[PDB]
Amino acid sequence: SKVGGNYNYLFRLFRKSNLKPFERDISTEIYQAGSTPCNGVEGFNCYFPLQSYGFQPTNGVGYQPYRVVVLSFELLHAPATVCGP
Amino acid sequence: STTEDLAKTFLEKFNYEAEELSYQNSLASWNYNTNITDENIQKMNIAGAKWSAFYEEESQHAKTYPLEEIQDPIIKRQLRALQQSGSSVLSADKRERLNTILNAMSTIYSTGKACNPNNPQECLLLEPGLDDIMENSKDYNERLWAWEGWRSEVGKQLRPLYEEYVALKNEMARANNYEDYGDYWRGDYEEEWADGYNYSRNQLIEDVEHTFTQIKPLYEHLHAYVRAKLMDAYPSRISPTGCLPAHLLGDMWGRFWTNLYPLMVPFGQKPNIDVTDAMVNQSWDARRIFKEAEKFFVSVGLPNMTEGFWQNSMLTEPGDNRKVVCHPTAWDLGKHDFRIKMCTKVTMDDFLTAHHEMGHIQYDMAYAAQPFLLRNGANEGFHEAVGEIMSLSAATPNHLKNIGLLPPDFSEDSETDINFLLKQALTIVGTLPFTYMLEKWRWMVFKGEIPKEQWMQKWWEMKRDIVGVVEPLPHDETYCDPAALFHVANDYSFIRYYTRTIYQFQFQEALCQIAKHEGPLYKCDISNSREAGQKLHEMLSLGRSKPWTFALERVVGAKTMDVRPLLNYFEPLFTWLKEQNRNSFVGWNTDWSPYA
Repeated sequence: SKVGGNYNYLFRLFRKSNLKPFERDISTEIYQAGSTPCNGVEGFNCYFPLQSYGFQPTNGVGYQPYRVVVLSFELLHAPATVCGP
Repeated sequence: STTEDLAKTFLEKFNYEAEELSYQNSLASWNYNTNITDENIQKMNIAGAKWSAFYEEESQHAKTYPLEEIQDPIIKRQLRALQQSGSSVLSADKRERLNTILNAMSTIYSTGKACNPNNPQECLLLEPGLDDIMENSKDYNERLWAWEGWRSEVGKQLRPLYEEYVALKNEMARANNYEDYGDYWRGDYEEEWADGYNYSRNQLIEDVEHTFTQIKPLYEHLHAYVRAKLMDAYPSRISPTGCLPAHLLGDMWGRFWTNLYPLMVPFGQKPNIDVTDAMVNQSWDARRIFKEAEKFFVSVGLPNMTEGFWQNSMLTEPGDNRKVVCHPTAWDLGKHDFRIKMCTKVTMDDFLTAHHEMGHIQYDMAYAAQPFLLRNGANEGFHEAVGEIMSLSAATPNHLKNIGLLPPDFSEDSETDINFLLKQALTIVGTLPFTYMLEKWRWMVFKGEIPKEQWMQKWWEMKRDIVGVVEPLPHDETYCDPAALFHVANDYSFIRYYTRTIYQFQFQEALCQIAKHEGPLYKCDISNSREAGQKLHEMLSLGRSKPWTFALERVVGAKTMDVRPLLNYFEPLFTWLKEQNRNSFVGWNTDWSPYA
């Protein structure tokens, strides 16, 4: 939480179908959904897919950032990599 | 995509854009009233212009999207909130007339000052001398000089453009794209809608009449008290039954009747509970005062302030070299950073009205999960009504002893308590009448029904015998009695006070009816009582999931006004009123021609 603020986190907006676990799409073409094809004219349902966060130092209790870390495991007959004392 | 769907995409983006830029302008206002320099003024102006330009390009976008093939109610609510638009086409001439006239009176009102007719040496601005008089002075030539000098000095600089603006008021209130500007001063409440809950200005005016007919007498006695203190301070002028001559008004235009309080004593032993020296002597500590705010909402479950709240939330005036106004403005910076901008010191304002500020914070969190169009108080009328409730309920020795600081065998002095009931009734019922008169005129001139001739005769013949006004010097047809006030130039609709008054009035009926009073509306307390705690606090905290009518009904009952607890005030105050000053009476006036 820096005094000026941080505007450097961003997510997806538009898509056609739902994804599968552990899957990723990277297409960044102008999103079009009008019958008239979108030649590349901004507006008329053609926009920029990403959208920034806009964080600030004095955010609220519910909006203060949290660093999420996931320690996932795969449970099969695969070779083990866990030990102890 | 349908029009609904493309606009929903554009919605999914502008929600985020709006929160971002609204927060930015929120810190802009923070720097507005936390420090004041010329660069700061320019910065707030440019930020406001930038967000206004964003809103205007959004408006032009909204004009493009149609609505006819849309079949979604709540999505349509959000869509209408998006699609509000307009006002970028007016020509130079007419735009100049309207907006230039308004801004011109605004600027001269800001940059004007007055002087004296008889001793022009001790001549001073609107604030110091005149408000000095109405707060502390009791001299006849002083008050008379105030009124006459202000009139004969400010009307002369306001009138001619304002007569051309009588004509201009007619034209623009008829032309400005809506039904009328009387009902646009009533326009944030203006209705042409459906879905079952049709209550409107017809019932409004009819219960105005019925409100007179039932609960006018206490306002009678309150007028008696204030106007009588003045008439005693300047004795031997007037007959009792009729109205009063007015070279002794006591204020500028009669906004409040609070301006005329102290001296008269039919309600006359000692004044209401004042605790400056009490705080000096025993000092029930204010930290534990906010702790009992916590406790009397922890019997219902509410938290406290934080260190960041201590740092940011500013309640007093800065008091330093900063040139800022001490006007208290309820605030929120958004992003769950609910802060405040009042002029609040350690007083009854602190205890009760800061239960109400900390409740601004808690209430914001109560609707912190709302979507974009609903992050605000369910009503600003709720704020004032429940502020009155909180003041009159937590200003209580029974609460102070339930936290264990006062004994529980307190006896009171009749006449003093009686003064306190005096003042409370004064505010509560003295709100409406003169503003009712000007709003009748404004309604039907902004609809165009008054011809350009009957104005002033109508004013006098609605100044001595129908319902009540008073004004000394003859405001002939050239002057603009229809409009001569900076607040009318500032679109601060007063009558919304009375609208929320009747709303909250019967709301209190239903709410403390569920709370089960024995008699009247006060003593509807909460402290250290768990069952009442849920049954009023989860009661008052619902949300905004449905339309406004559904929300208000489900929350707080019926759609009328009180008589039962005000009647159980009256009859007991009737008996007490007897036992001290048994000679109360009746009357309200409006049909005059006094000085002529």
